[PDB]
Amino acid sequence: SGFRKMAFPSGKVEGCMVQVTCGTTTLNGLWLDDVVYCPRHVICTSEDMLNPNYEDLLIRKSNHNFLVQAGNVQLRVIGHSMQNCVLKLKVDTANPKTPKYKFVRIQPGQTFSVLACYNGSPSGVYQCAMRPNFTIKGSFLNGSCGSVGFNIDYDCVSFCYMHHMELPTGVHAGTDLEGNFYGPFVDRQTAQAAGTDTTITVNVLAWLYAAVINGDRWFLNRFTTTLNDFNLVAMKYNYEPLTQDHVDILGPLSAQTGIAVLDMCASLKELLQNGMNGRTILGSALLEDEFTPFDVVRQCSGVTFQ
Amino acid sequence: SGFRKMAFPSGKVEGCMVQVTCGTTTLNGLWLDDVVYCPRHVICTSEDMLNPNYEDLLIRKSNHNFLVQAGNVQLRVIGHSMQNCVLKLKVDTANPKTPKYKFVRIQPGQTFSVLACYNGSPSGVYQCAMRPNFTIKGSFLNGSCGSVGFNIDYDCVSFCYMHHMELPTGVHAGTDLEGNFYGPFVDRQTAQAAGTDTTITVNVLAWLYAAVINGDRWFLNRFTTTLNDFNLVAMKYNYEPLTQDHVDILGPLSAQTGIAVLDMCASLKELLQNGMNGRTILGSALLEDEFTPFDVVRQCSGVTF
Ligand SMILES: CC(C)(C)c1ccc(N(C(=O)c2c[nH]cn2)[C@H](C(=O)NC2CCCCC2)c2cccnc2)cc1
Ligand SMILES: CC(C)(C)c1ccc(N(C(=O)c2c[nH]cn2)[C@H](C(=O)NC2CCCCC2)c2cccnc2)cc1
Ligand SMILES: [Cl-]
Ligand code: NA
Repeated sequence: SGFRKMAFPSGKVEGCMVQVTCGTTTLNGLWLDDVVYCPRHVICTSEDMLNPNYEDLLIRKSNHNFLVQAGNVQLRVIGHSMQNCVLKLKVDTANPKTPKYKFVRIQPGQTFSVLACYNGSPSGVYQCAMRPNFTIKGSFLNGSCGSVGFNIDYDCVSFCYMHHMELPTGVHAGTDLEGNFYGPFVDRQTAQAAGTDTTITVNVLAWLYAAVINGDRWFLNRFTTTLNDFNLVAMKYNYEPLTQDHVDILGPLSAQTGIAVLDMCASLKELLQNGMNGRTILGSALLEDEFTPFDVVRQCSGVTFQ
Repeated sequence: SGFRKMAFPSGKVEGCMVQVTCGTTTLNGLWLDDVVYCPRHVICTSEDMLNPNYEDLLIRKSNHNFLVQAGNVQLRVIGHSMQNCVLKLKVDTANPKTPKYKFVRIQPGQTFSVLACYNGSPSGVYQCAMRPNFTIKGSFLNGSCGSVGFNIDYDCVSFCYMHHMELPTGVHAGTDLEGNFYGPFVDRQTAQAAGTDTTITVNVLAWLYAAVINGDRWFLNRFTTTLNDFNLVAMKYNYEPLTQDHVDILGPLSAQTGIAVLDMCASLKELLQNGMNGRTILGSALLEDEFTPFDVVRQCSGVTF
C-alpha cells in the first residue's frame, strides 16, 4: 500500500556521468562505451549565444580542446562529431560501468526519472513527465546541462532526455540522445516561450484507478459518458483530448477494478465540476497527471482493496 | 528553477542489496563489510508470527538455513546473531562495494530516501519523512521487507531505516539499523495502529521559503507574530510546536529572502485560518511538510555527492 512519486534507482546512470569542459564552459556528459554525449552548446562563448554557427565553431576545435573528467581521471578525446544538437566525443577508454542501454524518443505524457548533476557529479533523482507543450517541469540550476532522463524497465536503461536549457517560465527544454529537441525549441539565446500547457487526461484517469486499487471510492458515481461528450467537457478545463488509444491502454486497470473506462471518465467530469470538498486522493488535493497507466501497474498491487 | 521531491542518488546503496531466504520466506538484506542485516521476522512461520519467541526460533537454525544471494552468487553464511529486531548474518566475503557509511537514528520530521527492493533487486527510490507518529508514508508491496532508508553527506551514507511492516491504514513501520523500532510497534501479528499524526511546522515553513525562492509570493503579508502567539495557533490546527531552535535553523533562508521566520509564521497563520482561496503553492493545494530546511538549501544550491 501507499503511492509515491517513485523514480528508478539511479546507480546505473551515476556510473556514466562525466564532466566536459570547453574553454570556460563546464557541463555534464554521458559516457557510454567509448563515446561521451553532451550538449553541443558547450562550444559556445558569451558572444556566440544568440546565433551560433555550430559547424563553424566546431571546425576550429581540436580533440585536445575538450577536457573530459571521470571522477579524478582525465579521459583522452580522440575524435569528435556533431549529431543534431548533441556533441559526441570519442575517447580512448570504454566505460567499464556501461550498463545495458538503448536510446528512445518519447511522446508527451510519458514519464521518466532525472538524475540532476553538476560538474559531472550527481545531486539527486526525481520523476518528471514530458508535458503536452514539450517542456518538462524539472528542478535544474546553472550547470545542470547534460543531465539525463531515463527509464529502467527490465534491467536495460532507456535514455530519453538530455537537458539543454531553461525557458522564461522556469520550465525546461532538451533533446533525445540523437540530439533532436522535443518541441519547437532551439539551442540559441533568442527569445522562446513554452506554449500554453494542458493536463494529461489519460494519466489523471490512471491515477484515479490507482486510488481505487488502494481502497478509495468516494469520487465514483452512478453515471457514464460518451467519449465525445467527455472530451467536450474536459477541454473546457484545459485537459488534453482522450483518444481511443488511451481508452484501450486503460483496459487492464479497468478490468482489475471493475470500473469501465467511460464510467471513470464520468467521475473525472464530476471532480472537475465539484472539487474535492476538503478531501484528498492519494495524499493530493489536486488531480495528479504525472503517473502513466504503466507506472500505476508497476507501483500498485495486482489485488484491489475492495 | 523548479522544486521537486528529490531523493539522494541511490547507487552507493544499490551495491549493498541482497536476497535473504529462510524456509519459505524471501526478503531483502543489506550487505556491508562481511555482515548481512535483515528483519529478524524472516525466521518466522505463519504460526510463529502470531506470538513469536525469537531466541528459540534462531537456535534451531543452522547457517545453511539462510540462503543469501548477491545477484546470482550465493554467499556462504558462517555465523548468525540477533540485535534487537535485526538479524545479522556473518558471511565469508566482505562486500567489495561497501561504501563509507554510518548507522544513525533519526528524529521525527527528518527526511530520508527509501530504496524499495524485491528479491534483493532495487526497484524504485523515493523521498520520505519520519512522521511525528513514527510511521512513514511509504509505497511498499509484499516482499519489500528489508528495504532501507538513508541520507548522504559528501561520500558517507547514513543508514537510518529498515522496513518491517505495513499497518492497517496503509502506512509503514520499521527500525533503525541497530534494530530499534521507530514508534510503539512490535514485529508480531497483533492489533496495531498508527496514532493521530501532526504536521511538521518547521518543514512547512521551509517549503514556503522554497516557494518564495521560486517566485511564488502571493501568500506573503505585512504582518509578523510571536512564537507564543503562533504556537497557540499551531496547537489548534494539530501542527507541531515551533521552537527557537527551529527559528535559528531557518535563519539562512530568512536572510536570503528578506522574510523573517515570524513574518512567515504570520503567512502560515493566515493560510491555516483562511485556506488558499483557490490558489496553489509550488504546484500543491496542500501545505507540504516533507522538506526540511536542509533539503531546501541543498536543492536550491546544487550540492553533489
Ligand atoms: C544566455 C544566458 C542568459 C547568459 C544563460 C542562461 C542560462 C544558462 N544555463 C546555465 O547552465 C548557466 C551556466 N552559467 C550561467 N548559466 C542553462 C541554460 O538555460 N542554457 C543555455 C544554453 C542554450 C542557449 C541559452 C540557454 C540553464 C540554467 C538553469 C537551468 N537549466 C539550464 C546559460 C546561459
Ligand atoms: C499474513 C499477513 C499478517 C496479513 C501479512 C501481511 C503482510 C506481510 N508482508 C509481506 O511482505 C508479505 C509477503 N508475502 C505476504 N506478505 C509485509 C508485512 O507487513 N510484514 C509482516 C512482518 C511482521 C508481522 C506482520 C507483518 C508487508 C506487506 C506489504 C508492505 N510492507 C510489508 C506478511 C504477512
Ligand atoms: Cl504585525
Ligand atoms: Na508577514
